[PDB]
Amino acid sequence: YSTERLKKTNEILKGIKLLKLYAWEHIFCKSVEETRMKELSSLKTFALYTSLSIFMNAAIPIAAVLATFVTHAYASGNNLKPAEAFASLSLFHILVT
Amino acid sequence: MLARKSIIPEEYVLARIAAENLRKPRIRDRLPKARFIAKSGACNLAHKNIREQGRFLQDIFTTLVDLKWRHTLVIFTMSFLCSWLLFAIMWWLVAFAHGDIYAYMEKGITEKSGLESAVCVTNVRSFTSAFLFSIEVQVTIGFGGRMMTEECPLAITVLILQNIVGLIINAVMLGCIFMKTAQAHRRAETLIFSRHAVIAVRNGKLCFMFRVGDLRKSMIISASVRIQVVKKTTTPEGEVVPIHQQDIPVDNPIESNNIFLVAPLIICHVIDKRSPLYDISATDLVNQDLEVIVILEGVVETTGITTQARTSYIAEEIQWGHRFVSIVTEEEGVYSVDYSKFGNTVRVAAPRCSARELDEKPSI
Amino acid sequence: YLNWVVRNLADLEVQMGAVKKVNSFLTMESENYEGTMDPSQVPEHWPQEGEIKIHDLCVRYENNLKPVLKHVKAYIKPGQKVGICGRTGSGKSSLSLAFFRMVDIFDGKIVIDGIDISKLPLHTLRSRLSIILQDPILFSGSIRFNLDPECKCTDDRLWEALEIAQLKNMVKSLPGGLDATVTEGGENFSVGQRQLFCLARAFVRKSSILIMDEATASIDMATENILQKVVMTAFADRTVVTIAHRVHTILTADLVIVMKRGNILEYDTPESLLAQEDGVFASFV
Amino acid sequence: DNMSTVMRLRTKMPWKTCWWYLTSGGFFLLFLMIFSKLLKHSVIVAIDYWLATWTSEYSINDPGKADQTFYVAGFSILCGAGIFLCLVTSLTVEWMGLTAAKNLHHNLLNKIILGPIRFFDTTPLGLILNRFSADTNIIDQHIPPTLESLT
Ligand SMILES: CCCCCCCCCCCCCCCCCC(=O)OC[C@H](COP(=O)(O)OC[C@H](N)C(=O)O)OC(=O)CCCCCCCCCCCCCCCCC
Ligand SMILES: COc1ccc(Cl)cc1C(=O)NCCc1ccc(S(=O)(=O)NC(=O)NC2CCCCC2)cc1
Ligand SMILES: Nc1ncnc2c1ncn2[C@@H]1O[C@H](COP(=O)(O)OP(=O)(O)OP(=O)(O)O)[C@@H](O)[C@H]1O
Ligand SMILES: [K+]
Repeated sequence: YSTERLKKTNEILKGIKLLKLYAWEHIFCKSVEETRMKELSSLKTFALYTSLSIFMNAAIPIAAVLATFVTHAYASGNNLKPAEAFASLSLFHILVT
Repeated sequence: MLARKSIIPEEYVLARIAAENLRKPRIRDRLPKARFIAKSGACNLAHKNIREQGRFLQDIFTTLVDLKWRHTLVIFTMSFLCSWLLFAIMWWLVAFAHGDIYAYMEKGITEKSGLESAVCVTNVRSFTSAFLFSIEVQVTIGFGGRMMTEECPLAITVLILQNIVGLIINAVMLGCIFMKTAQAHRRAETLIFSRHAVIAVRNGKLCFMFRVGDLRKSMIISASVRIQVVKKTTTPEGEVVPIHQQDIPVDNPIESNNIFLVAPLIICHVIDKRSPLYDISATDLVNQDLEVIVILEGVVETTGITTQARTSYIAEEIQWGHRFVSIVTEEEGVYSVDYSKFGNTVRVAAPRCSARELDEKPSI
Repeated sequence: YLNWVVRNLADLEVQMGAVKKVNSFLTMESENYEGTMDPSQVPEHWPQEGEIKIHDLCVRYENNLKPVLKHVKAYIKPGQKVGICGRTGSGKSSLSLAFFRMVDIFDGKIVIDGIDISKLPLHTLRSRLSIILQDPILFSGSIRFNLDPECKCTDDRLWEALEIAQLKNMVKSLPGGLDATVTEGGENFSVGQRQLFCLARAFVRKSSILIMDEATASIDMATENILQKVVMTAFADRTVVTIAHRVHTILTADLVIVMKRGNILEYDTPESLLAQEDGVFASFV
Repeated sequence: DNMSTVMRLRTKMPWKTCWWYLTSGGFFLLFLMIFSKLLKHSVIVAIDYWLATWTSEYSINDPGKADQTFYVAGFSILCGAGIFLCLVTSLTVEWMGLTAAKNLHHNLLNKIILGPIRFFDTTPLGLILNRFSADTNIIDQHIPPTLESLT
């Protein structure tokens, strides 16, 4: 849709003089405006999906940490010591990338 | 991280204004013409593929004798300090190995024993003492509270080594200091060169005059002037030498290069037939392959060291049609030189043609 | 994370330097579009007949003295078919510019029906005149809408006749696609289609006031098209200030300016008077 | 030409185009983004703080597995809040970018229309087309992710 809009804009820019004189400044601007609206209604989905990607990349590690720590409580008998918890958080941050 | 890995959007970025309209291609960014000798009187070429002759250990010494006074003092001090330290370590090791450190500790625990019959060096019991003993042997103070006994010959060997090394270092450092004292007037060069060289008219013929002067009070004995033109020339048989140096005579009533330089002087070369600059006109002296070198040589009477001062002029520096204002004007009862008017030039009227053409129709 | 900061900051610097171009563009503005609230709205019947001469036309559309007029006026009478003769001193810059006050009108303008051309909203004024291209200018999309998107009476009444009126394209009436057009191409017959489209646009609006220029070909087929146009466009009294590389404005010249070089002298007139006044320009070619 | 003018403008950021771009989608769509960003980062700090408190408070009393239910509840509620704020921030950033792009393009096209003939004739056509293609692409698909990553 961007290429279509660019072709229309070049067509309304190259032949500019007759357009300005013939009182057709707005007649060949509305077509580009409509194509631009089409472009945004096509780009909204791209923005949605990229935001979803950012969200997942930021959120999956914290959920993994939550599950891996809550699991120990019920799974195991004894209390958890920092020398393992913090090592494991550093390991998760190493593994994410 | 991975900025533009996706690489689809290209091949249709339209031409910029400077691209299509052709305003960018107006570069006008030519590199300057390569000089042969700089304005600062320093030749600047680039010799390459010279077979390296290695180095010699003599080069370190040659550098050592020629150093700034702010480095001679530092190397002086460092050499002496390092020598004292090295031999201090040797003396401390000798004391350790012979069993003198232990002996002194045991007989100073009950210090009433007071036994020092069998020790390599008396009263050396720690490393501080070894350092002080090495200081007293290298500098030859010799207080005598830490003697050298006749007990262990390794100590005598180290003593001989230390005396000889101290003598070597002392002799070398005195030699360096004396050499730097002998070269005490040898500072720098103070020959002043005019900045622009005019091409005036004098006695009906053109010239090529510049100005040269002194700053040092010491006279210059048997001064000599050489002037050369550097250009690429081709023989009729067609051999091209990229940089040919051709010598141009200097005007002098007895045809000699000897200049007597106390007050500033004007050095003229007259444009005759064989002159390289016979066929150059003022309108040609805008873009031209032309570099004129000037070399003045002599001996400063104080030091008696030969000095050579060079300079070079190109087409931009030459001021066709000017002359030099008189720097010298009499004071109340003594000649005077206003050195602020040294390189100042005045403008006068001279023919615009070349001497190539200025003597084919002389009555002009 | 101590590396992402510098890298992303430099990238953002480059991109902001990119948006700076748009920020620069939005600042500039010119060519004021407004209406001076003319009395009675200057009804369309008034700026649809004849024309009015500009008193002391001193157009300053440059930094140097324009060759078109150096305090030089003109005599544009009702039906004063005009012409242009010369190469540089005579041009269509002032004519086209001041046709609808397009390029820097300074000292007066055309007071048609008592109301000036300048004191009119840009829209109506640009839609109440005409001009010729002197170059084929095509477009994309079907030829149905090119003439006008609301020409319901003429286009319906003349389905293929409106295009045919200036020049009868027979297979346009029965084409592969109903009023289909070849985008940005087909310039050969488009040379005449330019005249046909301009005539249609200015005829449905019933304007008839134009300023032509620089016929590129002037071929025999173009001559027949010109004859048809004269039957249609130049049949009305209001005629254009024709210009061309070859001097063919003297067939029905009435009131023009002889501008061989430097300035323009408003002296062109009927055949004998044109030859006497503009003998140099008519004898150059 | 640098002239110590474009030189300084190269050594430092524009800082005024950036502010205009940031405040182009409105003013309540900006402080929302900063608010959500800061809250999410503070929460992500606080969850680690709480994890440290839980880990250190019961390091010694290994036989005594008491007070093992309050800590887990705190950790889980903090994790939920962090996940929600993460979900919020990306959507806010992309909404701001979308609105800013829309407004910029519409204003550019609505101000290019009222352009004098001297502007079009003097200015080469290639420059205008490059401005639309390059600036539209950069301001639509490139600035939001860069800004989000930087922040
Ligand atoms: C591992 C070990 C670590 C070691 C760490 C570093 C140890 C450093 C310790 C000492 C550091 C000293 C450095 C100080 C630098 C100051 C130099 C200062 O003397 O400059 C003064 C000049 C220096 O001329 P130049 O720049 O070298 O150029 C060379 C020459 N002029 C040229 O242009 O070509 O120099 C001169 O011009 C000559 C100076 C002569 C010195 C004076 C001696 C005095 C004798 C005369 C008797 C006077 C009475 C003195 C009594 C004083 C009372 C205490
Ligand atoms: C940064 O990547 C990683 C990060 C993490 C991990 Cl576990 C692996 C990688 C990885 O496998 N990386 C591939 C190697 C790599 C890295 C960085 C970069 S880069 O410097 O960011 N980009 C540029 O250099 N582009 C220039 C300019 C135009 C084209 C020529 C190169 C470029 C290439
Ligand atoms: N009064 C002076 N004292 C020391 N050096 C001088 C003096 N006048 C000229 N020079 C030397 O002349 C060289 C060229 O200087 P510069 O081109 O600035 O001016 P100039 O042609 O010498 O004369 P002026 O300074 O009057 O223009 C410099 O290297 C400078 O050292
Ligand atoms: K003594």
